[PDB]
Amino acid sequence: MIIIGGSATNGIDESLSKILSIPLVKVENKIFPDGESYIRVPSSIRDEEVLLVQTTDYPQDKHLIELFLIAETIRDLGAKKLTAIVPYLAYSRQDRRFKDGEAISIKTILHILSEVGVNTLVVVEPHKPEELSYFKGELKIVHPYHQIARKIKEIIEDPFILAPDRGALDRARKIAEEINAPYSYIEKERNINLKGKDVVIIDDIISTGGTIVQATRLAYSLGAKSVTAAAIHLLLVGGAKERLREVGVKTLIGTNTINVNDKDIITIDVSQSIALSL
Amino acid sequence: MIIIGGSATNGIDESLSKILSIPLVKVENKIFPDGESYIRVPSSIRDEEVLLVQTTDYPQDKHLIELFLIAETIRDLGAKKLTAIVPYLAYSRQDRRFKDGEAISIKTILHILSEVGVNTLVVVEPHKPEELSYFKGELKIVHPYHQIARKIKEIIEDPFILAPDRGALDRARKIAEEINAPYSYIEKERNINLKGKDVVIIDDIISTGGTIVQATRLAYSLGAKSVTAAAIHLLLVGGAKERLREVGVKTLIGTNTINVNDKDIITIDVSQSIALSL
Ligand SMILES: Nc1ncnc2c1ncn2[C@@H]1O[C@H](COP(=O)(O)O)[C@@H](O)[C@H]1O
Ligand SMILES: Nc1ncnc2c1ncn2[C@@H]1O[C@H](COP(=O)(O)O)[C@@H](O)[C@H]1O
Repeated sequence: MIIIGGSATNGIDESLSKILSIPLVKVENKIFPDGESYIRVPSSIRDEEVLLVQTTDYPQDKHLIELFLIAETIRDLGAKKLTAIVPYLAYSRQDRRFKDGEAISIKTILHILSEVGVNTLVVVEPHKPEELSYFKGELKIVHPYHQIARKIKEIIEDPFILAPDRGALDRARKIAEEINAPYSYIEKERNINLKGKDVVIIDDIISTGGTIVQATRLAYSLGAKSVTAAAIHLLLVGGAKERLREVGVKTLIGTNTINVNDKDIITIDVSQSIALSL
Repeated sequence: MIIIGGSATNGIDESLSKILSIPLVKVENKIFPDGESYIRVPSSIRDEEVLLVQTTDYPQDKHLIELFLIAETIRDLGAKKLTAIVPYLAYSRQDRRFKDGEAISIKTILHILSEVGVNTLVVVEPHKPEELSYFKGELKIVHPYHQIARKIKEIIEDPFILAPDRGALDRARKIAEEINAPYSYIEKERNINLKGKDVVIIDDIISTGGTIVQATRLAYSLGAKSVTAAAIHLLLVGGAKERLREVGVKTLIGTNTINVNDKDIITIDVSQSIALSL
């Protein structure tokens, strides 16, 4: 077994190397003046079992195409098994045809990964885990809930765990139950004793921050002592970070499935969670 | 039969509609705040034969992923046959493994297009036509030589046609012979009566413009009255346009397999050449 780090690992390839004590081989990668990607897999692999680490955060399209290229190269170079660890899988929000003739993006991406030679696919908090049925090989989903629980407990004195919609309830519950905290969810259509408590709003993804902002209102208008926001994938887009500080979200918790900053942001390294699931 | 225009047609979908008198359906496409692509195929297609127009010029990776998404959607929507007209095919320069463990990018791209549902692939001046053997369906290569010949004859009084390397010779010969002009090629290693003639340097692609600049020297140092440069794919990168004016390339001739400008650049619409080859 060896670990091959793609063009987009967020330290995950290196820390997985320590944790598992497996040798680490880094993919050579540059950008032509064209704009196109150069990809070279710099070792022998002849009969090795490979753990490819390639996340597909921004830029999603280039990182995806780089993933495709690296993957075929690896299968071409003799590898015995390809395991693709893609922390943030792109085009996940596109689950189905919301209107007729819309593309089911995640289907295409997944089909493409079977072709191209990926045997086992490992993903952290897929937006909706049924999605991954499209992938023909073996699936290993990673829910880094314990690591998020542990962090919340360190940072938050008297936590109430609030999920922004029914979608996020299962995740809130499993996180809150491990830390024996109270939990609830906001009910779109037309517990609650979060009065005076330190609320933590947890979602899988935070892009614009719209759902989290609407949720931060209800919280304060219900006696929230403070509001903290947490997601596995922090794809903060344009306003986001500021749009949240303005509504009074003090702290931001995310993980390294994505690339980020540090005025804040509390970044959990989810390699430990990924290692278990291997 | 119908024509579906992707997110990147350069008028080619529209003019192919006139030329062939086939109805034109445009793909709905936007960019999420994410960065990700939205793709919707807005008509019925149930049993239609489709002509998809998607070029893959910059940004190559997004356009490729958009191509993949649109393609599967079309096959999913019932279409009887998918013909993908991709004027400029990206990752063409990556023909083979120039070093061990390099990716054969074009192989991956092509394999991906077979999977995904493309039956027939139509390409204009592929960098090297053996490349396309990797594609499993039917191939239609388009060499728009007659349209380039016609244009040269309109604009250039007393043309000499110069190919920058032996690679570009076949193309120079076929273009020059149709216009009964003299032709030659520059010989790397360590006719020629272009003395006093209006030289036209023809290549498949112009990126940085390096090969064209070295060739413009020999020309002037051999009595060239003037130098014009022509390529099918004008991917002018950074300096390029200026780097050429400086060495005295007066005129630039390209085609609409790519998107461009017009201080210059003489742009041939190669839809007519694509139509023949259908
Ligand atoms: N990358 C993206 N960014 C923003 N919205 C998206 C994205 N992908 C899909 N959507 C839309 O989000 C809606 C689903 O909501 P949700 O998946 O809960 O955010 C669908 O109507 C999609 O069209
Ligand atoms: N998009 C690109 N831009 C610039 N050079 C490239 C590109 N793709 C491949 N190459 C390199 O160009 C060399 C082949 O030369 P040519 O194909 O004649 O330009 C190979 O060694 C490739 O590594």
